[PDB]
Amino acid sequence: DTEERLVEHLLDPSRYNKLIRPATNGSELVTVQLMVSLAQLISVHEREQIMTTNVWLTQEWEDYRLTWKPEEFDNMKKVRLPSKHIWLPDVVLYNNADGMYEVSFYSNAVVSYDG
Amino acid sequence: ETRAHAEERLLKKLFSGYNKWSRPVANISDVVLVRFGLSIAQLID
Repeated sequence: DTEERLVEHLLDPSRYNKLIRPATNGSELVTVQLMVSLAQLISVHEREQIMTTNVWLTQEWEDYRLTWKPEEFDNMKKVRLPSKHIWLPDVVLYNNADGMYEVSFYSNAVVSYDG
Repeated sequence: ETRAHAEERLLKKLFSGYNKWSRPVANISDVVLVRFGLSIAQLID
């Protein structure tokens, strides 16, 4: 129950926006920590100079307008959210062929009370 | 009094205050159970 009210409080289109990125104190840079994880190199079509890999890329960033008082909401720590609604710093290959650029799944994201 | 009319009223009342991403569970400590199965239609290649 309280999870639904939490989501409706955070995902308010009138209160929260998606197209603008967070920043405070005179447009401070938002650090985005990303690291890659190789699942399995599935093929190397050496004739076409194409390498096909399965990748898990993890991304961390601080965001302030998403915080909430954890005490009021039954002392919840982390909440799952969809990716299509909360802002996200785009990170994509450049030397990618095939036209495909973005990720495939658009997973849910974990959000703590700190932000 | 038609069946489809009552079914439409059900569908109207059911989606009144329902959210999608909210994981539907009574208490936070409680869990869900997902019964899971496969069926092989055809082995392509």
